[PDB]
Amino acid sequence: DESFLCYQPDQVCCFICRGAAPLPSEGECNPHPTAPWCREGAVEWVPYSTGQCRTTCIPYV
Amino acid sequence: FNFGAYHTLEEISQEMDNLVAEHPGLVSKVNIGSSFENRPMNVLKFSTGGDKPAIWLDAGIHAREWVTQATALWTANKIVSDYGKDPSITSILDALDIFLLPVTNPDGYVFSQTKNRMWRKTRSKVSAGSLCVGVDPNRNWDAGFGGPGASSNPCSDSYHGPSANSEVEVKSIVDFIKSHGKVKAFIILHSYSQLLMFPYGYKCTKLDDFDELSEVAQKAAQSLSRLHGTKYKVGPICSVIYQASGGSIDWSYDYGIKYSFAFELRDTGRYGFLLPARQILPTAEETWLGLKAIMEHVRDHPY
Ligand SMILES: N[C@H](CCC(=O)O)C(=O)O
Ligand SMILES: [Zn+2]
Repeated sequence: DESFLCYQPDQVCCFICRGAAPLPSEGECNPHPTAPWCREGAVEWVPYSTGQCRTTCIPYV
Repeated sequence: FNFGAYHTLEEISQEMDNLVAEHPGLVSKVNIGSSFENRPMNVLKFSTGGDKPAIWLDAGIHAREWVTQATALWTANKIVSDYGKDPSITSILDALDIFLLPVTNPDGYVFSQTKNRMWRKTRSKVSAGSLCVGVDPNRNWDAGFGGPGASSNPCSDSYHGPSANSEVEVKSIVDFIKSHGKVKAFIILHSYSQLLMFPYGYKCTKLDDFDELSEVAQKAAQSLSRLHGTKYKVGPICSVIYQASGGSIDWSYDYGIKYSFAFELRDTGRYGFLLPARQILPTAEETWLGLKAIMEHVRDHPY
């Protein structure tokens, strides 16, 4: 599974996916190692695009 | 003065003046500039006298992180109360001067207290056409300006501004540091997440002083933990939070200020920026132990 970071106007979201990648509507997204906060919150596998992804977001801190 | 409550900017300024008036031989007020809406940028200078190197400490660059300004104000009081009694702060101040800016974004702070509790940016007007207000002051520094983690959209929370140092609040700090010339540590307070970080936010590679900055950060996190059991995670900005181009400690480090650190204070998301006022004092007390550990290391390792 590959892990990504997406920048949005009011928050930052990470995506951990298998057989998919974030859609263009998720903002400015590129592959990026997971951060502590990402691993803690992105716990559930949900059907995403062509695959499955775990995802969680945080505000700019 | 109740240090366990959030205060208005007018209340904060009065307490800064009360500190100066009750401890004249140690504290003075230095104005370094003015905000977009023309409010004075006042720093507190702690000094025992003589031409010496300095530590810079700031808080409130992002308006909504109210535990930072409150912590900075309690810290000012803690230095004056413990000077001459605690051996550590006494010996720190024999070697170095401390400069403390409690409210780095005064326009944003007032707007967050009166109109919008989640406001982050400055209150400058956008040079477009834009209908949105404000620049992220922690994406406006000349260190990877415009890169990943900063936006060119004026309506975004991470908008970098038209050019590096466009925000008068930021230019006022850069000009002071460069004119001073002997700043040896640069520490900035943000909220939340419970993280103690060191450079790079603009890139994820290891900086030259990785091993020493990592050891100092881990020692500070240890000391912080000992009071109330609060655990912090440590690492470079890019890997522990996110990529963030144009940040202040990336600029300070690349300017030659080796001990450049950022704190994300309490909490981990339960309350987030809306930290209960009842947690101000516990947060400030434990942060002081981390701060003191870093300043001891700066005192002991001149360069
Ligand atoms: N969004 C960040 C938090 C830490 C940082 O990236 O330096 C800031 O600019 O406030
Ligand atoms: Zn912040």
